[PDB]
Amino acid sequence: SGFRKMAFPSGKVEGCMVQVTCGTTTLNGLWLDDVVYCPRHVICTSEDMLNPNYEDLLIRKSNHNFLVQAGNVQLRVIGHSMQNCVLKLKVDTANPKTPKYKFVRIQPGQTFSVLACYNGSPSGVYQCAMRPNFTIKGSFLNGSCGSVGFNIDYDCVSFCYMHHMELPTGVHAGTDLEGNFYGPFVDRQTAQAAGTDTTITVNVLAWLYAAVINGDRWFLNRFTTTLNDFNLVAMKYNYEPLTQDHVDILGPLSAQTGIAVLDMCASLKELLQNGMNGRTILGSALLEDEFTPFDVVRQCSG
Amino acid sequence: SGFRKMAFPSGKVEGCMVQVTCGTTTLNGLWLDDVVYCPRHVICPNYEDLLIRKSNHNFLVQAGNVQLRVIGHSMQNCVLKLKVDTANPKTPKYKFVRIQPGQTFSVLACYNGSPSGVYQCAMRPNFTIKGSFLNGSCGSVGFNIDYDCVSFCYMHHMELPTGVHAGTDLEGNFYGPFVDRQTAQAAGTDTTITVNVLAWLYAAVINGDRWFLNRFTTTLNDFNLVAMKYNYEPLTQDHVDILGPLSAQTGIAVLDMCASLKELLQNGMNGRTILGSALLEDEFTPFDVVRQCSGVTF
Ligand SMILES: CC(=O)N1C[C@H]2C[C@@H]1CN2C(=O)C[C@@]1(C(=O)Nc2cncc3ccccc23)CCOc2ccc(Cl)cc21
Ligand SMILES: [Cl-]
Repeated sequence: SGFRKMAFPSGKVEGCMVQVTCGTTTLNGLWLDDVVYCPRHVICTSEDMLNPNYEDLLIRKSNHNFLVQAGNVQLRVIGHSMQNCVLKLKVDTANPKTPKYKFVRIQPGQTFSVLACYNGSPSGVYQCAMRPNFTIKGSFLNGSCGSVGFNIDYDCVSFCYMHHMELPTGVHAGTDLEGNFYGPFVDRQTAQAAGTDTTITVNVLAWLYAAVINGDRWFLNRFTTTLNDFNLVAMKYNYEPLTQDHVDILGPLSAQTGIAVLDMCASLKELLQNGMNGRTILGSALLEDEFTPFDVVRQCSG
Repeated sequence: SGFRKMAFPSGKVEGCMVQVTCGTTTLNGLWLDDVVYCPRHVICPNYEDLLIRKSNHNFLVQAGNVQLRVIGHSMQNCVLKLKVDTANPKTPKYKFVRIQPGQTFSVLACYNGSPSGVYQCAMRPNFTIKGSFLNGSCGSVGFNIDYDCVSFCYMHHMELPTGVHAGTDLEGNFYGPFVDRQTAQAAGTDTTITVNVLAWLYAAVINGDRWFLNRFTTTLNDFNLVAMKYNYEPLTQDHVDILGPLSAQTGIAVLDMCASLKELLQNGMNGRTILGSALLEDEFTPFDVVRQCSGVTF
């Protein structure tokens, strides 16, 4: 028993965190083998940010301009290339603490752990979901750019995100480890705004199933719904349309609890209609959308 | 900006998780130098009588794929101390500390000496923790990383019938009126950690959430009369002093913030949320808020 927002053990990622300094700018880098990955806006000044030509700025940079620091040790940059919005600094030393890793691009609704860093020193770890609007509700301060999001499935670290920018509404924007931003965001100080956010429906349903496994059944009802009828109601509450793929992904949870996916959708329709009514599902007074169907099967079984 | 339930980087603790097997029981152990620490219920109740039957080679310690050979064994309260032939090379700078209820810590959940998750939780006033544990998680540790020193403050032993957990400090002393045996054990009536709620209300102010603030102030005794009614911990003058830095950073006096909390208890959230929550959060200490809203690294 027990349901917590669980992050992956950060150990394998902490051994990768370096400090990347380029002039006055000092952010974080991910050191995997003989390459340090970091946001390309490390080369920008505060004024350049409006309309930077990174290609033009990087060509005026030499290897010894980038000061990489792995703890007290200083790494010697021997090369530099740019892949989309990330800078790839080739270094003289390969990371001995390099784990088994993959660069994965995640879809909105997928969750990951964020290892918050300041000056290449990890300060905290927490669990995040990729919001439908492609932003993350993170906990980031100045100097946290280059902090990575990952998932440790088996003994392999799947790097899925690198922090780049905090939008004016306090939410964050970043890229996959291949430098491709998530969402319609760019690495610029231009007027950018996160789109109208929505609730991750499949994730809420998965959390409602996790509650049933933990003995919470007060929200269940004698009703079922058509998939389309549920989406007409979900749309009104600012919920993501639940697709047939979502239904199939919820299959295992439906079998473990014995409550059909569209049966659990009817419970959710009623929860949206009536609210919690002073009650709490899994210690929460709100409907939680940051636990994927996979996170629930991982935490309630193994 | 941003406020999350943040745990300490588990790295220094992962390098200490071993698998302790004794007969049928397979739980986790904490390997610090040449000693593995684990719940004394792995031999499972006269624990002195049961331990004297077991020999060193009955305990099978496994550090990853490598097997550690046990060369000795002693018992400190509810914690088994297995002397091993090899000292842990990954041993960090550490202390065994005992925490007070209201203090928070990170839990590195393990199954078969393999860390699977890390999370934050608070020592509840009833001395239980609202953790996330399954079968095989006994021996999972709670810690705080201050500077570069890991302060081990908890080792998980069991789960109470209400889903809450009970465990000991690393010296084997249980937190609360709990014992390590299958018997009727119930968690006491829980209370809200008042200082922790106030600290979280300050963190909300820092994050631009100010709707709950009011023109009013109150006294420490008048607030406690109200807090007692709503099952809140009495806010002491020490709590007020500990909230000092937050009060200066936001410009809202501690008893001014107590007056805002007094109205949240009498009137509720009113359909509104503070830091994305519809309930008053009590698992962020005044120091957790100061560290997350200023950025202290390890
Ligand atoms: C300080 C400096 O000269 N620097 C320029 C580069 C290098 C250095 C910092 N830079 C930025 O630009 C970063 C920056 C940004 O969003 N930083 C932050 C990230 N997360 C949390 C924060 C919490 C508070 C304050 C800032 C945070 C500033 C805001 O504007 C943008 C617009 C786009 C993009 Cl891609 C990044 C940014
Ligand atoms: Cl995905």
